[PDB]
Amino acid sequence: KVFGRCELAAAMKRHGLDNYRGYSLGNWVCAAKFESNFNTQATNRNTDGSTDYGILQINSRWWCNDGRTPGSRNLCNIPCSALLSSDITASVNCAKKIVSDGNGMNAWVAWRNRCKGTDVQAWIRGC
Repeated sequence: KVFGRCELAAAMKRHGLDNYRGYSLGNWVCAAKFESNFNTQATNRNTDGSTDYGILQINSRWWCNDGRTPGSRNLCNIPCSALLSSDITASVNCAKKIVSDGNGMNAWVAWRNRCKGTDVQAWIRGC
């Protein structure tokens, strides 16, 4: 599914992301916008053969097992395929582990380049 902005904001809030590990809800909405354009089925292949999966573009090099990425660590203990659901639970649970790993939201390239530094709460304005 393709979420609307406030629809996703409300779903992420229900799933506990607002202010999680210090990151306000707008950070997470901005991240999803620029990672997947709000599409839970988005996937993008990386140079190193790893792939990003789902609404938050979780990378199989470190976080999930897709059976085809060498150097797999599968730190979220989840098949990458499971992150392509219209229900955001599995992606949120992995996201919580990523942001706790000790480096903020910097793991998300789109967030680090295109959200970090901006007025992120604009992404939940009107919701």
